[PDB]
Amino acid sequence: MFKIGSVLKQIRQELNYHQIDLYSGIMSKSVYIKVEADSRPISVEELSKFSERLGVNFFEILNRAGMNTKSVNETGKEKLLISKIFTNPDLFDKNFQRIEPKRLTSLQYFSIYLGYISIAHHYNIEVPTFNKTITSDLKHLYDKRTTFFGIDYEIVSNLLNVLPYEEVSSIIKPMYPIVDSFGKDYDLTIQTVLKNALTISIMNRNLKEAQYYINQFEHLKTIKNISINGYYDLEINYLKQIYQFLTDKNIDSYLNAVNIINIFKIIGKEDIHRSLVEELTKISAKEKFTPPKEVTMYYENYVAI
Amino acid sequence: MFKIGSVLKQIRQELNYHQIDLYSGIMSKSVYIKVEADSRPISVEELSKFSERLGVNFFEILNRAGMNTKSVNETGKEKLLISKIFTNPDLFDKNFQRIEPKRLTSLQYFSIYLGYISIAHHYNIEVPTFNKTITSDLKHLYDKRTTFFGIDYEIVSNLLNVLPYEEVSSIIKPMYPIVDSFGKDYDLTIQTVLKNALTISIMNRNLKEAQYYINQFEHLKTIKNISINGYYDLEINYLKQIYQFLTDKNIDSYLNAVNIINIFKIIGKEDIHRSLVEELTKISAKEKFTPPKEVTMYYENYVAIE
Amino acid sequence: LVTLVFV
Amino acid sequence: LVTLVFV
Repeated sequence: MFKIGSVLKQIRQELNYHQIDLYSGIMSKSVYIKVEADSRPISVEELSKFSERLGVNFFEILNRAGMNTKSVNETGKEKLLISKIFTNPDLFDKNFQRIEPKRLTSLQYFSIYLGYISIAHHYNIEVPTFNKTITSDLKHLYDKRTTFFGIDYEIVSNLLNVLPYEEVSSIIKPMYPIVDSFGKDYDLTIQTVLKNALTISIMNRNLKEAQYYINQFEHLKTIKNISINGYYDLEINYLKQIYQFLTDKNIDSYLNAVNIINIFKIIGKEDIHRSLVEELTKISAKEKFTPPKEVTMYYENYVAI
Repeated sequence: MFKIGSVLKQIRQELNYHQIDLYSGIMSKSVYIKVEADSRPISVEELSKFSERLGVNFFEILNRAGMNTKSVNETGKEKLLISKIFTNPDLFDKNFQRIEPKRLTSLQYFSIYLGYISIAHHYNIEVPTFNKTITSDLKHLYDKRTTFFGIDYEIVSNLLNVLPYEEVSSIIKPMYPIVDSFGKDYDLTIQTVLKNALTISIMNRNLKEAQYYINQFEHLKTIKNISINGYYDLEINYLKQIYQFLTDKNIDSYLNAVNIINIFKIIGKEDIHRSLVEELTKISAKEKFTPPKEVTMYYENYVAIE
Repeated sequence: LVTLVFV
Repeated sequence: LVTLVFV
């Protein structure tokens, strides 16, 4: 697979450590040369130990080795491709026909599938198969689920953008509250579901649902290790402020919402700011949620298209 | 010491996948049972493949297995402990005497060492050994370095809080600019160095240094995959606004700085907001950088001490 | 806003 | 601010 070995040698030399400093107490100098030469598979238990010898982060070592996924992996490339087609809709047809049939092969592929549906909806491209499959697809995927993983929250997050809330609603509830963190990418997706839900809720004026989500996000702040997304904290708080405004009816709440939206512009987040403004406009006019013209996404950052 | 096997079975069953769905083309049904039973070490190359079979994130699987850093790992516990001693200084003495001697054992321990020095400085606790070793320590650690890792930026980040900028200055320059991302934890520390440096720069009124750092952070935004810290983006921009005010002298720039600092309060970041305010006060009065009473830290989140 | 996530 | 990082 990836050359975890070359990386190990790289780090060891850079830090001026001798081979005897790593394998001493872990393995024979003979086999170690094989691991480092990338001719012998290395076990997680071993890499972990070398990681402590070197003093360099374990996950960083994996990243340096190529775990810098999202591209090195089959499904990873498909996800980055989604961003491409969003800018070149002419590439939909061919690619969709490829993904669509393998949408239930894995939770990863399903999320990719939902990403395409969003492109089709945004470019008014026809996708008859969708409306005639989702319900069954969802049934098939979650009917007998117990515990949920990051990819699940990702799926539900992207599902909220292509399916009426009333339908996704029941799939969300079982996934919360959250009790523990399982990586930053996991913390990212679980926060996205709440952010997207809270938006649709406040938009359609479902103030009871909105409160639920505002509380779920607040709950995450009590779970040390979750690591909250700064940008989301700002966006979610602005929705929290609009929520209050719609209830306790105090111009202050509204002004705060505007102030928050403005800060996005002051810090260079032009694209996300423009989208936010477009959103405040619709809420002020009591418009229900409808896929906008501004499509926001989140890979390694909060961006627009 | 990591049940990667039990986790694999857990995920497989939850998703209703049969053993034949995972090992088919990877290994014999015989040994697979051993891996899953956590009786046979699993290689990264294999786990990666199973990770694709399952459809669940590879790093998430490791996390579920116990890779949730700070879990044992030895040095991890030492770092979490630093936060505790900051709240219970009576526990300094004993622990420091333990870490101090093994500060050069690994880059991890050195960063822990610097964390302690910060506690001693904050509680005016004496640490004579420090001033008589840092120079040598730094020489020993970076004199012949070429490439830097996350832990290095972490070290330099914590080093800026216990040593005059003039001394740390030289160690920073070679570490930038950044050209590629190597994980979120790496992106976190590389941003912290710039944030800390930009603060000390603007505070001591070293406007040329300040611009350098403002540009280095801006450069990171051009490197897709870096994943910038929202909170840092806010804080760094406020400093960027104070920078402008000190040069192009426009009340607007200052008002923006205030507006940004206020947003921290409006979103519940009370602790970090209080610290920010304390800082603006010092900047408005042309006070040089001096360890405040408000000590901010960053583990999995941006927090304050008390 | 309703954002699309991809990890 | 000058923050202490610990990964």
